Amino acid sequence: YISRYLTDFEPIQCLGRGGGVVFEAKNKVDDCNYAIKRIRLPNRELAREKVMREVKALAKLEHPGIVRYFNAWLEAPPEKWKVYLYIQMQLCRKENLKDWMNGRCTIEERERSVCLHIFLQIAEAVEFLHSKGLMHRNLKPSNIFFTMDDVVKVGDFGLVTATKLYMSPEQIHGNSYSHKVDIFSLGLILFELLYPFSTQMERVRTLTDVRNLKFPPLFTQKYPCEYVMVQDMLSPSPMERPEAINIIENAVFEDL
Ligand SMILES: Cc1nc(N)c2c(-c3ccc(NC(=O)[C@H](O)c4cccc(F)c4)cc3C)cn(C)c2n1
Repeated sequence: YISRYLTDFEPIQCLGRGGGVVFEAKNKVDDCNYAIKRIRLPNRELAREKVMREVKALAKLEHPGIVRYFNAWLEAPPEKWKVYLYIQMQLCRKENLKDWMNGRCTIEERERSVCLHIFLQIAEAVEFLHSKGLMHRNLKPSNIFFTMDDVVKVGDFGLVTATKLYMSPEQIHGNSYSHKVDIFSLGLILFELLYPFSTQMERVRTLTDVRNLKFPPLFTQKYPCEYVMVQDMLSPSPMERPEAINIIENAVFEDL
């Protein structure tokens, strides 16, 4: 009849394709642009109560590696011919980690100091979520962001409502059983951060190999201690993989 989203915000564009939709909308009152995730909630009533308990425990979250929350509200519009859950989140930089990485193809432009710094933020963000008994399960360059303050942000996660390149095996076939799946994703990210790429062909080919622990020799030589971690993080038996804390507490994560 009269939508909360339509009255309070004037849309700019769309950003994300749902697995729900994500718009860039200016709040008219405070005249700031935000990322607004629109979700179609489950018609099953008891599945809904679970989703709400999550937004309740999600709103609580506050961490520098986590995107800033603002407001969450519901809309039950008239069937044009269903209830939506809108979520207002801090709008991040148009250049995400994927965009950033595909702008820097030289092993120089991937300076060791900058890459370890970036990854640590991603690692710390997961430590936090893991400490709260939460798992991200959407870790990939396409869904890692920078603020207008150049601070790294682990992207959209949670509120599942029931590329697989960074997904762990058990995540691709199974129920994504353990939080370890995030550790695995971190592994491939750290690699791709350190090891540049020329083509999508190379990216896919090399990463598909690195998934099965086939590392370019140039890498293993140049970065030996990181290679130890990336192995540990990719360890094919999840239980073998380090906890988010163990990664942050490493010799490499110092001298900065
Ligand atoms: C430019 C930009 N900025 C963003 N913030 C985004 C996002 C985005 C990133 C993160 C989330 N949500 C979250 O991180 C969590 O779901 C969450 C929810 C409530 C409270 C929390 F503390 C955390 C939701 C979007 C749309 C997705 N896309 C494509 C974006 N694009």
